[PDB]
Amino acid sequence: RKAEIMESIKRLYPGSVYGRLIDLCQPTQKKYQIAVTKVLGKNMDAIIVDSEKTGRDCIQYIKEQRGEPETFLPLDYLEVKPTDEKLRELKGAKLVIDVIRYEPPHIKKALQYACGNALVCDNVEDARRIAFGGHQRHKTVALDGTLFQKSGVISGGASDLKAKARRWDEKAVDKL
Amino acid sequence: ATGKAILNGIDSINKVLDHFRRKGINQHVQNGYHGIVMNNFECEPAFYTCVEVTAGNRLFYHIVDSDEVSTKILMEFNKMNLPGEVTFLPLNKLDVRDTAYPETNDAIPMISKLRYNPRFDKAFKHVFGKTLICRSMEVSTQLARAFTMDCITLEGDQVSHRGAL
Repeated sequence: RKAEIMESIKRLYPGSVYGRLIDLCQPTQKKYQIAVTKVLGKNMDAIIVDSEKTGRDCIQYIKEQRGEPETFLPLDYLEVKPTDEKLRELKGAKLVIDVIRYEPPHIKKALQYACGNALVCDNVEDARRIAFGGHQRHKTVALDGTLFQKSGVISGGASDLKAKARRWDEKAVDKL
Repeated sequence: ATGKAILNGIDSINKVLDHFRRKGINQHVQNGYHGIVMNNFECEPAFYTCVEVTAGNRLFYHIVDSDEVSTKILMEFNKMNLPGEVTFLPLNKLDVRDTAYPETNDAIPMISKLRYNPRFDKAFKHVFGKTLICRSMEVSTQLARAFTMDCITLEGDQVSHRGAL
């Protein structure tokens, strides 16, 4: 039911409601699905909109149709830092944003918000060495979803992240 | 109230450590695993509500010696396809610094009310180090915007360091 409540607010504010972030972007390869799932977090279910007023406007719409509440990412005044270009020269790592493709070019600011300068590495020992092994710390994620924060916090659990990385392939068109 | 993925993570980690224990392997993981934040402190029951409200899910973060211990637990966790989400507080990596608390009759640093062994100090400063326990919600708002620090009352009402309620 939330699919066509979603389709209804897109036709109610054309140009203003871009859609759910999972529908607006895709990881470039399947190997990156779990890592992108982990880094994006709850933002992959965020409805990206132009402005915060239209976010509240769609809040009032779903409030009127008994439907379950959703979260909205207003784009226009997003607190976001520019992507650190120099990190592309880091051996063993590429940027998490550099590994997502996204539907319109406006959406890049939503990914910059959700990824920042997070890096994806091919294995845990690489992610650990890039995160903590240098003088500057980096936010890194390995392919199994193990994430290393700059604060030193580590998190993971690959089968729970695999069960929601399959969402990347199932929302791809129902052929029927 | 507590999320199932966290509870599954606790049980899956209990599985990994017991397996290490029964097979006589990875002694450094066993030595380096200290349990969740909730099982490593006590406080007086009057403070229960504001401590649980401040900690949130970090009550169930796992305190460990190091990042090597975290990733060794996770390597076997993921080998066995175990359910859950786990978060580690690795003592040798936490970059939390000491906080200058203000002089006041109106407030107390919450970490001053937690009884824990000093070997877990970086873990408890990370979770609770920036929080004042205040007499009233009147005084929390003034204390948060005077000394940029989260404030909270004994009944659970909070004022953020940025100014959110």
